[PDB]
Formats: sequence, structure tokens, C-alpha cells
Amino acid sequence: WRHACHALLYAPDPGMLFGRIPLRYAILMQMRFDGRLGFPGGFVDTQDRSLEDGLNRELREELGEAAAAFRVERTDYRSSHVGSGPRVVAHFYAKRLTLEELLAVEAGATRAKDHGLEVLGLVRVPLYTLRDGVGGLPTFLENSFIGSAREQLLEALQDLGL
Amino acid sequence: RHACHALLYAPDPGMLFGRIPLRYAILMQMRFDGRLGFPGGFVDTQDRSLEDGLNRELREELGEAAAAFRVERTDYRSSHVGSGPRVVAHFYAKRLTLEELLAVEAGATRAKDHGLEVLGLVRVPLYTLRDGVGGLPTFLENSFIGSAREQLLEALQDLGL
Ligand SMILES: Cc1cc2nc3c(=O)[nH]c(=O)nc-3n(C[C@H](O)[C@H](O)[C@H](O)COP(=O)(O)OP(=O)(O)OC[C@H]3O[C@@H](n4cnc5c(N)ncnc54)[C@H](O)[C@@H]3O)c2cc1C
Ligand SMILES: Nc1ncnc2c1ncn2[C@@H]1O[C@H](COP(=O)(O)O)[C@@H](O)[C@H]1O
Ligand SMILES: [Mn+2]
Ligand SMILES: [Mn+2]
Ligand SMILES: [Mn+2]
Ligand SMILES: [Mn+2]
Repeated sequence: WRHACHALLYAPDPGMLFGRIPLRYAILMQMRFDGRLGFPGGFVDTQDRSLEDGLNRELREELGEAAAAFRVERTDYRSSHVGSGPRVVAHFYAKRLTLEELLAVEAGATRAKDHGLEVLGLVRVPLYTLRDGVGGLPTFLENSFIGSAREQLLEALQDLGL
Repeated sequence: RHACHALLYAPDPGMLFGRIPLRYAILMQMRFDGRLGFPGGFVDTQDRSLEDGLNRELREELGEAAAAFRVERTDYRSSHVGSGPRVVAHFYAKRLTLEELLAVEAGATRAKDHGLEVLGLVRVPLYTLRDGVGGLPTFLENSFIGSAREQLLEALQDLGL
């Protein structure tokens, strides 16, 4: 029928926000064209050869030529949530990159086919909670998310410690 | 103590999905605190003008692309005080070319604050989808810092919608 694939792209960061709050990882979510946060990717169309073939296709389109300097494999797979109402099964993948690899995506993402149409920009995910106990991750989640993207995210943070 | 933030925007001829007109590209950013806000920060002692600490904080946050244009008093829009923090927040709107803006977006990843104070830049969606909730109505649901949303919502009426 209609399968959709989206990727979390994550690179470990030794950097320290304010020089004391440790970042731990760079994680890329995108601001979509509906004003909801989510992940790179989307529909697997009819003449795609595999789930994963179709994903790397959408990463290129949404992220740019730099997304092509790696490939999400079957092995990067995490989950599949069935969207019942809009009859669509939605597959998730998490790809470990170098911070050099992940920065090359962000720097190239403004030349992406879909930059400034489907993809309004890329945002890193703040993992820290700030002293006030609310600024950071807790607030980041208060934002608006398309379909299961908040679950996907929280499962990814969970799965790998956090 | 005073703060300054800029709205940067460009005539965008583009059509989303080849029909929906984008009108203007408008830069906001995803902040270190997980809120949407505008590039800028606290002005201090040596900054001769409000515009000096502003343009200075745009250099830090948007990279050496904002060293092409300069915001001045002519761009001023509002001063909203935040009672609790005691601070007076000042707002501007700077008109650029789509090419000037693309060049900020593209450059902002080599800025001092990329992956620290600044988590990413987003274009605001000025349109509304057929469900009448997709786009701006949905966008404004997001978290924003202090008077960030009011500033946006006031500039849009004053030119952009
Ligand atoms: C001319 C034209 C007009 C269009 N008008 C509209 C419109 O008005 N409204 C509209 O919604 N779409 C519209 N689209 C289609 C749009 O480009 C999307 O492909 C479509 O809305 C469904 O995909 P998506 O935006 O949800 O994200 P896609 O990346 O295309 O993903 C497809 C599916 O995955 C889901 N999804 C998206 N991001 C995530 C994520 N991070 N995690 C999990 N699941 C995710 C979506 O809910 C959808 O079910 C239009 C397309 C064209 C060509
Ligand atoms: N976009 C914004 N609009 C208005 N006030 C803001 C905005 N971003 C931050 N602030 C506030 O202005 C001060 C300076 O913020 P900052 O730029 O993060 O140093 C803080 O007291 C914030 O509460
Ligand atoms: Mn798509
Ligand atoms: Mn997509
Ligand atoms: Mn789940
Ligand atoms: Mn600032």
C-alpha cells in the first residue's frame, strides 16, 4: 500500500553549552511545511526498490547532496507505527554519524531540493534540562509534532540511555 | 537592562506545492531552551547604540553573513518590557533580498552559537492549508521565548499578511 520512512540522524558531541552543560549528541529534527517538527524522509513511492532505497531518496531531497555521504541500511531500523486513519504504516530508523558528517548535512541543507518548501529548516534536539528544570528537552517536547515523531524521538532517547 | 532581536525577511516568489504562494521568507530560530525566538540578545555598556548590541548579537548568532546588511533605528518596531526579569526587549524588522537571506541560512551553521545558543533556523509558514490548521495556525502552537510570538504576530499584520 503506502509505507513511509523517516530517519533520526545522530552524532555524539563533546561540546558543552555555556561551557558546563554537556550536549552529549547532535540530533536533527526538521520544521516541516505544516509548522510541526519531525524527521527527514517521507513516502516510499511506487518505483522505489526497497524501504531503505526510498528513505535515502527522501533524505537527499529534504537534506541535500551531503545526505548522500552515508546511507541508512536495514540495520538502522527502530520501529513501525501503523497510522490507521490515514491508512499508512510509518517506519523509523536511527543512523549514527560523526559530528563532521552531521555538520556537513546542516551546512548543505539550504541547497536541498525541498529547502524553503516542505523543509523550513533543521533543528538540533536539546537533551539537557536547564537549572530552572523546564528550559531544554522538557520545553522542546511542548512544541507541535507530526504523527508519531514525538514517540519515535522519546523511544530513541530511551533505547540509547537518556 | 536592554535586549534586542531582529525579524529578517525577503520577498519570496516561490509557491509551496506549485500553487500556495510563500510571499516572504521569514527567519526565526530554535533556541537552546527549546523555544522559538528571533536572533538577537542583551545590549551592554560599550555598545554605543541599541542597534550596535543587536547587529553584534546577529554576528554571533547568524554568522559572518549578517556582516553584509545592518539593522538601524529606521527598522525599529516595538519595546515590550518583561516585568519579572525587569529587562526591556526591543524589536526590529530588516528587509533583505531572498539571496541575502539564503546566504544567512547557509552561513548560520559556521556562526559562534550554532549547536549552542542556536539549535537551528526556521522559516515561518505565512500560509494556511485546506484543513485550515496546517501552517501558521499550527506553527503558533509551538513554544516561544518571552514576547516572541506577539512580536511575530504584530510584524505580520504591519506587513506580510
Ligand atoms: C500539490 C500538493 C499539495 C499538497 N497539499 C498538502 C496539504 O494541504 N496538506 C498536507 O498535509 N499535505 C499536502 N501535500 C503532501 C505533502 O507534501 C506530504 O507528502 C503529505 O502531507 C503527507 O506527508 P507529510 O507531510 O506528513 O510528511 P512526509 O515526509 O511526506 O511523510 C509521509 C507520511 O509520514 C508521516 N510523517 C511525516 N513526518 C513524520 C515523522 N517525523 N515521523 C513519523 N511520521 C511522519 C506523515 O503523517 C505522512 O503520513 C501536498 C502535496 C502536493 C504535491
Ligand atoms: N525573540 C525574542 N523576543 C523577545 N524577547 C526575547 C526573545 N528571545 C529572547 N528574549 C528575551 O530577551 C532576553 C535576552 O535573550 P537572549 O537573546 O537569549 O540573551 C531574555 O531576558 C529573554 O527572555
Ligand atoms: Mn515526501
Ligand atoms: Mn517529508
Ligand atoms: Mn512506539
Ligand atoms: Mn540571543
